Amino acid sequence: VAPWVPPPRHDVKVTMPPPPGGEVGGSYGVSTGYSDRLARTPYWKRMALSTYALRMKENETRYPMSPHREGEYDLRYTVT
Amino acid sequence: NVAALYEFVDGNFLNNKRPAIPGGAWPLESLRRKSLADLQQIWLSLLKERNMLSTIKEHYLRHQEELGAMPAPSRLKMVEESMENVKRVVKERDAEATAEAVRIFKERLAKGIYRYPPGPPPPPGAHDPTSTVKLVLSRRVDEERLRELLGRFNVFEAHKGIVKLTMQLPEDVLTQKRDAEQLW
Amino acid sequence: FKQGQGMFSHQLKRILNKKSLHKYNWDPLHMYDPRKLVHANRYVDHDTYEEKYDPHWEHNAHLVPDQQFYNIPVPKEYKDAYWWRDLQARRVQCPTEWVHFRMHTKDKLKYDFQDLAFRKKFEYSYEDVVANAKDMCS
Amino acid sequence: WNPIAGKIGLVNRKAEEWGWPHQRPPPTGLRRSPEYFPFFFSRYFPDVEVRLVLDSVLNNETTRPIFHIPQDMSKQELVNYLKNIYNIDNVVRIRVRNMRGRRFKNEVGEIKSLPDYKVAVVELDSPVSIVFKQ
Amino acid sequence: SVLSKAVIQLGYFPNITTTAPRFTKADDVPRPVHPDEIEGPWEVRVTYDAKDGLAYVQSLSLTSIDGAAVLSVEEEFPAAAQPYAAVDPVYQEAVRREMAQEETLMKWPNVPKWKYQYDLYTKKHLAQVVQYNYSNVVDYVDREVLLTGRSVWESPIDIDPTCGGMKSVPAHAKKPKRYMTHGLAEVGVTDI
Amino acid sequence: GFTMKYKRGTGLWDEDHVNDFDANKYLSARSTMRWYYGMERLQTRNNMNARR
Amino acid sequence: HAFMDIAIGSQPPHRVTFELFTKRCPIASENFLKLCTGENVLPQVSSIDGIGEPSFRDQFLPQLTYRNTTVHRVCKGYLVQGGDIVSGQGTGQLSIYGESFDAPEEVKASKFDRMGLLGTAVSAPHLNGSQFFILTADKAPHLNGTCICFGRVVDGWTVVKAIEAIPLTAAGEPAERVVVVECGKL
Amino acid sequence: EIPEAARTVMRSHPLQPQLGFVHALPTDNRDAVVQEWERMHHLDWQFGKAVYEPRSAENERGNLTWLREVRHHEAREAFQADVDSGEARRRHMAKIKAAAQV
Amino acid sequence: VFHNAPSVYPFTKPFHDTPYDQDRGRFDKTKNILRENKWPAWMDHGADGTGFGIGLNRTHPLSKLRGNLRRNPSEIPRVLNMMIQGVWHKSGNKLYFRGGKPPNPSTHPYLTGEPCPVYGWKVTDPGVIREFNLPQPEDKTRYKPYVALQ
Amino acid sequence: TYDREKEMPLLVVRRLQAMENYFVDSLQKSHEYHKALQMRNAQDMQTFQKDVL
Repeated sequence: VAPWVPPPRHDVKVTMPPPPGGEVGGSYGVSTGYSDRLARTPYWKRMALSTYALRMKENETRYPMSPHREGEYDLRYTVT
Repeated sequence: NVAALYEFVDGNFLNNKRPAIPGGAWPLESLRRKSLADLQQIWLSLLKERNMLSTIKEHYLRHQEELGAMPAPSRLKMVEESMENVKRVVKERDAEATAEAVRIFKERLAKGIYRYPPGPPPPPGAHDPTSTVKLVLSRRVDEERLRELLGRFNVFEAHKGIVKLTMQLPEDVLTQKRDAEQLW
Repeated sequence: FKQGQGMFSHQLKRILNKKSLHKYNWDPLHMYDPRKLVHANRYVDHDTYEEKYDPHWEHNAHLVPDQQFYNIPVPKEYKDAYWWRDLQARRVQCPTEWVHFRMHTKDKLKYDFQDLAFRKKFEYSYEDVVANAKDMCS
Repeated sequence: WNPIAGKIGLVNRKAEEWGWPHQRPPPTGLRRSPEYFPFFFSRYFPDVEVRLVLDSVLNNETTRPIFHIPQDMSKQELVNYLKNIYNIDNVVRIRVRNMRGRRFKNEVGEIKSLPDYKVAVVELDSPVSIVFKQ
Repeated sequence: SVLSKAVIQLGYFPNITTTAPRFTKADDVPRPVHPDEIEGPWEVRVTYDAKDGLAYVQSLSLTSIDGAAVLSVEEEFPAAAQPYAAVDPVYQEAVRREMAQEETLMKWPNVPKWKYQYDLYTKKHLAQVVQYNYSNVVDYVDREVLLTGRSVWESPIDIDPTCGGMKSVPAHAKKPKRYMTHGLAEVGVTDI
Repeated sequence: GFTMKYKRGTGLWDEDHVNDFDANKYLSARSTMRWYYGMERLQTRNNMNARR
Repeated sequence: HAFMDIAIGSQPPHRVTFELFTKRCPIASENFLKLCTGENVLPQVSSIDGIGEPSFRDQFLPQLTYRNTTVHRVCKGYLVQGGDIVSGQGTGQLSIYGESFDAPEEVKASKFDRMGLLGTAVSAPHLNGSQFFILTADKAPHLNGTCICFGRVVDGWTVVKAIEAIPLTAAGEPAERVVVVECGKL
Repeated sequence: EIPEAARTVMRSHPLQPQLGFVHALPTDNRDAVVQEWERMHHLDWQFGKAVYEPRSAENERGNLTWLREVRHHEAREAFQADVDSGEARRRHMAKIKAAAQV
Repeated sequence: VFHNAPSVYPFTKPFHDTPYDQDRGRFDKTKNILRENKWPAWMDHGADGTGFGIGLNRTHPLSKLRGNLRRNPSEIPRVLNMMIQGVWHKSGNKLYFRGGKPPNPSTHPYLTGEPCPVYGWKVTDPGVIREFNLPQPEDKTRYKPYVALQ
Repeated sequence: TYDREKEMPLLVVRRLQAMENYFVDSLQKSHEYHKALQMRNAQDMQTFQKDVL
């Protein structure tokens, strides 16, 4: 039984999912991160807490590389 | 007593009378009218009948032939179904009795008036050595851009003396933004 | 000459199919007791000889979960010794042969599968799929 | 009796103890207390069926009237019961069996076995009797 | 038949006409205030590890954070009456222990709300549903009323349509709302 | 696998490019109401599925 | 009125006169007299029938007097708590009324706004025992509905303000043992 | 037993000790025999174990974690020099004047 | 999967064969050690020679007393062997189950107290012995079982 | 005869007393576990202060 299921690892950004586990330090094997904090807050909420100048800083695509595991390719774009 | 075992057994069956059907189980709106002190006095009377009917029906069961079925067999249906009525009326009182107790005790938790090594806890504002400022900004600015600026300048730690900076939006805005997102 | 063809061998082959209760008792961190770390990195004050209330500590604290405790707080430096319990609390609490409905079908997409937490993602209701696709006039 | 604990039987217990999917649980302190409702509905509103067999207490005088008490009424409770509910104050020895509830085939055909009970032949001091006028 | 209850206007696709909008051209439509054009006052709460916050943060005398034009530097004072029970591990561990026991009770026997085996458990044939609840009562009343003549409505032996299966299916179970069902029960037809 | 998914809605009516082998010679009064209501369902059952 | 002599280790006793609010709060205050007045005595020896028939043997059991007790929890600048007949470490509560007692009128109607006030020490409002505490910090607003204020020290405040200045050893206890030599009535 | 005159030194002194680490140490609690049967030989410093005897002084040569901070300290005395003179307040007051006109 | 032990290939593999060992599993045999059982000794082997205390002692939740009616998966193998086999004490008399109708451990009255040699039982807790204590209304306001009509 | 303004305040007493008497029974089980440590942090600045001299 899990009282207080922990929150996702790196959920710290207001309008994009947390990076997948493993990349943050966790279990590999899944590509796409997801955090129920983000998906529940309605869209306007996610657009309230953030200004356009900010989303362009967390939209930010570090395409092949991974922003967290410095020097290694992002593990949501590899074959697995 | 000798005659005490007579309240185990029905009066009519001893007296060969055609037994009379019941009047009716206890109604609910008339039950909650009754305090708890007597809700058991009206319970043992349901009790001392469900015994006084069962001992009859197992007697008619033991001699199915000589006596046949138990006369007025719906009585025992109207005593169990009346027991459940008392069961759900106390369960009503012992709902709010509980819910008012949990509402108190759960505001003594955050009150902190408990302490095992029995005594009065230390004063409330002694432990916190913290000061909080509600800085209000027109536009949003990035968090770490605040932590660099409004943070202390004397302490050589990445936390820069500032325990935790948190941007928030007043609920008058979280709706002033909510509709102007809808009317848009 | 076997023995015991009787009824007890006729129940004990039928009542024992009853599925006992399962509680995912996750592993006990014996050697690394997590709750004895609330006292790590605490300025002892030289008056009451107890831990001073550090307001920062709770921010460098990594709440390691538990079953008999909501979320034990441990300082950040000692977080990695509990790497298995943070992988067992995020887990789904049943042998995933019971929740194989989620892993092979097209629920592979409609579900969070991070470290075997087979929990549904967000999913609009049908009152909304049309509320969001008519308001666009699509 | 099947000893193996079933999952559902706990869930069906909660939904009547406290509205399970809807009403949050009572704090574990209250549940460990004689003020928990099923321990409170018991300490004040018992639910027992001490039925008396009459075939041994009929016109023939008896010093040993026989009862039936639920399987989980021990001896010293049957004393407490008759003492405080039926005013019976003379019980020196109780003698207790346990009987498999009666079984039979209903006219349809399913074996409809009644619940089991517990013959408890109490032994009163001064004999008791019942009269039946025909 | 809710086929006939339909009212047709043009007969073909846009069955019921679509009335005209308000304005001639789109650029004549009043533009609203876009929710990003709002920039309502962001109240950011800073908390130091010192009692000298309010007097310090004003020493800077903020006037802008490149977009801010700070509107007010009020002091929250949220340390007011903080019980020692907020920092004491001996206490907070007693409460956070309590949260678990009252939370594993809510989730531990995780029995699904509904699953299509339930309507196989709670349902039975007629052959067995009666076997699980039958007395000779059901045909004494058939001899009873035929002579005595008391018109009875309800069922003497109370029915159990679940055939005892309710102690294999949790009491909080409920068929979810089925969407776009493949039936004709919604299109109530009376002639075909 | 690959099943010509670019043809599901690209037919001229609702009953086209949907492989339904389960047919019959004479579909009766309510088996025809059941049929027409069926094609559109698995045409809107599919869509709002794929929209959600 | 009532007194109490305080022995700070190797230092002499000193009378602490308590004016018990016997008027507003009877129970918890009369709990203090019976505890200070040395009202419960049970001297026995095993040989002469102490063990055989009576089976009382409750004199190997918390004795229900403040004689020879301690002053354990002393929070400097705040108060000086002490007095327990069950556990030396400050835990556990004993009373005239069994394990403890709650008095509904006597708990809600409490207000700790004077210095030198004398209250009970609770683990919770439903629990009041021999454990008292003498308030040294002047005001105590957070102590309103928690415990009972059944009296105040009327004089001899020198010690409750000299006890408070006694250093804490490692154990959160006073460095030197403050002992309650002998109590009584005034 | 500590004096008073030296006591006020360790209080006002800037750098204070964290002093909770002894608990982080891993526990080997079990039956004393099954715990000590394993140390049948020098299984002591072996396999991630260490006989932790509380140490009051540290060797300063090659001790990374000691030089890893004696520089971090000498980087704290250097930063502390500003706040003494006041070039910190300036260099901090130069941000808000960089972050005001923008 | 024999080698679920602390990996130590060139050293001695402590405990290796001894009772307290790794690489033998958890729900294994060879766990006579773990003889520590919460149930009191006297109810798994009688308080005296005649196997007095022997049986399955269900207990009330509130009662601090511990009984051996477990239903853990590790304990049902012996709780059936009490209900179907019964115990044949080494004194010659068959214990808890000796005849036909196998007992129902879950419909036993609750364990009220450990046995003593001098008397039978030290009744360690009476809070398990229900004493039906409903007042008999012979004073006023008579209450029949069920109510009257309009 | 029901007197809710008098008998519920009798019941709430019994439920609340039933919780407070457990919450401090839980405050034991954590204090018996912790005060064994708080002194191990006190007995380790009694000696630090000693070693400064």
